[PDB]
Amino acid sequence: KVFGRCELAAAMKRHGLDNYRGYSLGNWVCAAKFESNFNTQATNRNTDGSTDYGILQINSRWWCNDGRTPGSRNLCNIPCSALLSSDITASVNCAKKIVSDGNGMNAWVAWRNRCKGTDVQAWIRGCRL
Ligand SMILES: [O-][Cl+3]([O-])([O-])[O-]
Ligand SMILES: [O-][Cl+3]([O-])([O-])[O-]
Ligand SMILES: [O-][Cl+3]([O-])([O-])[O-]
Ligand SMILES: [O-][Cl+3]([O-])([O-])[O-]
Ligand SMILES: [O-][Cl+3]([O-])([O-])[O-]
Ligand SMILES: [Cl-]
Ligand code: NI
Repeated sequence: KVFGRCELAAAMKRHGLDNYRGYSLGNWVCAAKFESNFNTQATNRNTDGSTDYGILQINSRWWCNDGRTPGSRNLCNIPCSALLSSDITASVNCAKKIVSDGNGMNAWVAWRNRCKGTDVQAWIRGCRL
């Protein structure tokens, strides 16, 4: 599914990401914009041969199993394909683990490079949250 900006913000909130580990909703929307363009079916092969999956481009090296990423852990305990569903529950649950891992949202290099420090609230403006 390709989510609308406000639609994804509502979903992410319903799933308890607003201010999760201190990161307001707009940081989540922003990272998903730049990670998947809001597309639950986004897959991207990384240089190490792992793949990123979903709305928040969770990577098979540490977080989910895709069966083709040597050395990988499946820390969120799920098939990576479960991160491409139209229902973001599994992606959100897994994101909560990733952002809790130590580096907060810097885990998403696109968040660090394109969202961090910016007016992320712009990402949920006009939304009936
Ligand atoms: O639809 Cl945006 O790419 O302006 O969230
Ligand atoms: O990817 Cl780790 O669990 O070392 O942070
Ligand atoms: O859209 Cl930024 O990549 O300026 O947050
Ligand atoms: O993450 Cl915010 O509610 O500043 O957009
Ligand atoms: O906390 Cl609200 O459902 O009243 O906007
Ligand atoms: Cl392996
Ligand atoms: Ni409200």
